[PDB]
Amino acid sequence: MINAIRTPDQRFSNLDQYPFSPNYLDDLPGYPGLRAHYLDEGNSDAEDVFLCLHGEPTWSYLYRKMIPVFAESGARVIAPDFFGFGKSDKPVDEEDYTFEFHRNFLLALIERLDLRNITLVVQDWGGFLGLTLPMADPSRFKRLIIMNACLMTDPVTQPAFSAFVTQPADGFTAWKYDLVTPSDLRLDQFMKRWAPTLTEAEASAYAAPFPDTSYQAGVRKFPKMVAQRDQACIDISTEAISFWQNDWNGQTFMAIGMKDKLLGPDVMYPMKALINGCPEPLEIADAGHFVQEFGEQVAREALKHFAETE
Repeated sequence: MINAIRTPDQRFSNLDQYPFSPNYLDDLPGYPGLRAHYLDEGNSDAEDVFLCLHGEPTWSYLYRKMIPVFAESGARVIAPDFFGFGKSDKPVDEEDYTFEFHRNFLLALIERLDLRNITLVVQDWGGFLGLTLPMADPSRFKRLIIMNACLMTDPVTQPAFSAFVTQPADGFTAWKYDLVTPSDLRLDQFMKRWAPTLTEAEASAYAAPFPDTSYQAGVRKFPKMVAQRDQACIDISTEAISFWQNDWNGQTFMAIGMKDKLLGPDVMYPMKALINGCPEPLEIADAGHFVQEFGEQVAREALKHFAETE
């Protein structure tokens, strides 16, 4: 039904610092015959569950440094790869990818696995999407760990969440340009540019999922989605705001990658205010858009702030 392709297993043979066994789901309601990859780490019977959501143009490999810390704290860690990324199947048409197709996969994943006591860990699109989930079933979510992300609302209700799109020229505009224009997109090169401390092994872990351009419709659509927000995205992100603001009564931990030219301080401070109970943020001076590449620290600190309330 949905036309898609699978990256060959051999492409991940040699991953650096990714000894996590794959778990797959190919029987999700609404995603018939579409195989979803997810990591399931730590005690599966854990009371607490860390749901790690990635963004553009990454995968669960991005949480590799955080997974072990949360796992060793006694928690179960779920880190799914969105359709189109990592080890999941990749629809070939850009048209197939929408906000709801990604948001509905997540709700379906959460129901199938029957996840409760969720500690939501988001960044980028893991955040644009992630942050609109608790409102569809608030009993499942207990805490939030938020890194450089925001809500895809309209330009009017939250200008701080729309302004980076146009300025600066070396922020979102250049990131976008890098992603949707080359006809030979090398993710390793793109990552080394946007996450400068990555080693060479690391960066190729990022290109692993896409042998050629036919595997990158999904990577190409995300950016266009931030730039051209559909009505359901807008309505949904807009309702989320209200949830964060009046209904959320969970524990929150915020971390900011201060060198981010996209979702920096100028986006995170105003998000901080919409989140009821949001403490003061952990500013990571050396971190850029991929705060997870400085994950150990963010994970230790967070479990640290959360335990000082149990």
